[PDB]
Amino acid sequence: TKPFTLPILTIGELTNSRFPAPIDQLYTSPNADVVVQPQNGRCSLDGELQGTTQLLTTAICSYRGMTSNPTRDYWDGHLLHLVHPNGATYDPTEDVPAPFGTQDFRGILYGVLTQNPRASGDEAANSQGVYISSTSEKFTPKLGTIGLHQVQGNIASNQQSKFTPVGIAVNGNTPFRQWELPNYSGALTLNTNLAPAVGPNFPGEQILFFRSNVPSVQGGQPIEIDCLIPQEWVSHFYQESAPSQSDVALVRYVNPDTGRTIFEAKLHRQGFITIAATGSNPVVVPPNGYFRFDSWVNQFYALAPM
Amino acid sequence: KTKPFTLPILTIGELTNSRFPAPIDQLYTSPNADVVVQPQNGRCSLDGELQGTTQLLTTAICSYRGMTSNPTRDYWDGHLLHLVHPNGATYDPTEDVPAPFGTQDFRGILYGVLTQNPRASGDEAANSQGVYISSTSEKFTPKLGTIGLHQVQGNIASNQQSKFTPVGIAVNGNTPFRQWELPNYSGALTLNTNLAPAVGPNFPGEQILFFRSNVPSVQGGQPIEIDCLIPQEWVSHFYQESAPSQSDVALVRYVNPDTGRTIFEAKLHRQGFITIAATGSNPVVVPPNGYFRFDSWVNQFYALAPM
Ligand SMILES: CC(=O)N[C@@H]1[C@@H](O[C@@H]2O[C@H](CO)[C@H](O)[C@H](O)[C@H]2O)[C@H](O[C@@H]2O[C@@H](C)[C@@H](O)[C@@H](O)[C@@H]2O)[C@@H](CO)O[C@@H]1O
Ligand SMILES: CC(=O)N[C@@H]1[C@@H](O[C@@H]2O[C@H](CO)[C@H](O)[C@H](O)[C@H]2O)[C@H](O[C@@H]2O[C@@H](C)[C@@H](O)[C@@H](O)[C@@H]2O)[C@@H](CO)O[C@H]1O
Repeated sequence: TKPFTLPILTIGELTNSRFPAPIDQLYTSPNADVVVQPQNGRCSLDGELQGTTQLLTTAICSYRGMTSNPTRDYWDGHLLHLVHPNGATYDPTEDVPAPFGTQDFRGILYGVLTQNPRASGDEAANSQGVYISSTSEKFTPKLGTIGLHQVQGNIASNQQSKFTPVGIAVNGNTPFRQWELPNYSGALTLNTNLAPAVGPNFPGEQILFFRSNVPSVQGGQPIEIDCLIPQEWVSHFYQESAPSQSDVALVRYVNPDTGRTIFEAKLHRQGFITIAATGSNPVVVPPNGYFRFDSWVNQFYALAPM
Repeated sequence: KTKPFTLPILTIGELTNSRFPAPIDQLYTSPNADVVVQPQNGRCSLDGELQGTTQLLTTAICSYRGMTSNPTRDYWDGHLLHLVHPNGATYDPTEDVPAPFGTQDFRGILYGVLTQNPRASGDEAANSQGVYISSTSEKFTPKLGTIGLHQVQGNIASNQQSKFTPVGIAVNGNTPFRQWELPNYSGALTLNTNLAPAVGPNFPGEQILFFRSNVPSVQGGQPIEIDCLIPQEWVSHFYQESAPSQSDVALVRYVNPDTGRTIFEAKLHRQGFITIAATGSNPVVVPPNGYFRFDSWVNQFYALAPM
């Protein structure tokens, strides 16, 4: 059958699948107190996209649609009636948690809303700084609408609009919680069509994440976002569609200069990596190294500890 | 063991512009009289050699990274940004590049948001300034390692590590958007260096076929159009595959995979751009399910059926 492969891309050549930013660290953690169930950056090793995952970096935490008329709400002064980022009409009966690329954390996403060109406006006339909070009860993307909180400039009513994400905001009552899913249809309604939760299934193992330090626009602290596989892997697996020969592919992080293995890991067919490690640490790698497919193994392959 | 050349299986709605971070909206053709088509982003030879300021990530296209320094007291560029490459690698002007990777490659105002040191302020959007980066500014000298920032929303902080995230294009009274005019990467007294070569049809009768995006227009009255030679996914694909080019021209077919039918043929030049036998400025309509498929290697003289 068609051989499974990983793209030859170093850590500085990878993009986060859950926020449009370069990967800057590998990271591991027990995450004891959380269900790790992201919806972006979800794709099986044989190329099946899941959750809200799609192929473009530009659609991740992006939104597109028609703005409403003004609301009475102090925070969400306008609603956005969603379409998919590729422009396709969105039907809530679709097999998805929400439109593709929808943010998959509880917290405040910051970015810029652009709408109808403004012939007469001054500088930045058609670019509004906007907060999209996934703890708002107006955050109901499954139903086809989310709330917009303007923070710089003024949102125009009833216009075709685009939201380009820039960063994360944290205010007094909205911590950034990357492993808590939004309520895609609002509180007291169940989420649907989710990519499954992930985690280790062999003693002494933890998930290894691809991590990005992303812009922090309010709150004062650095913000970290972990994805299970980078966007380029999503793209690669979708292109290749190599049949998975077992539940686990043994991969090695290799230094191409020396041919030496920095460490080995298990890449599960569902699309996440586990390593033999304990505790919350970065995993240090040579800038020129990258994962290489070694062989198909099983869930009991005993990894060399890090 | 000869690696065959291929194109990725991605329809028009699954492609990204290689000159601005936005999805491809249309295929578009033009004679482009009066201009030199010599973009520096989205440049990659069919055998996988990145050229100009081209790199691999969508997120680095038209992005900047570096340190601001002190206030310039200048009217427009109130701060300067001292650049490193988008991946954080230190940049040295003697590198064989036109400018740091991802540097904008048109003459116009690029608008986006500068984020810096997280701030103590409790203000919303405290650490996020709307900024204009004009590639016609005398302070736009990325080859020399520095560009000018013109704040338009908020205040830029001095002496801080900074990221510019692109959002769109601005047009004001004296800075029209000219997608095919190159910045002077070292200022107007100095030649550009290390450029990916200009491109065009070898013969009258042919025109370049572009992958086109409508991108946000944050000031000015018109929608903004940006054309690239190949989409970012092709840059990435050729880089990965590194299939040797067997002649100067790869004959390709826009096919509908559902029916097997060829919509049109085209010439994919080894330099990394497409020509078709066409005349006039027009979109080229394709089926949503379709995509280019490699056919065979041919020569410069291959005569396409005129559209
Ligand atoms: C800045 C601030 O503290 N505003 C609170 C407000 O909290 C905000 O509510 C928004 C939605 O309307 C977003 O959820 C923001 O992230 C959040 O900061 C708060 O609103 C209440 O609390 C939140 C979590 C939502 O559950 C709301 O539905 C809810 O009404 C109100 C009321 O407590 O006070 C301030 O306005
Ligand atoms: C808002 C405005 O029109 N300012 C005028 C200058 O144009 C801007 O200059 C900055 C750089 O300082 C930048 O290029 C912007 O894109 C312009 O809008 C103008 O500068 C002169 O004209 C520019 C196009 C540019 O070539 C620059 O190098 C040149 O000095 C000056 C001078 O006429 O006047 C300002 O009112």
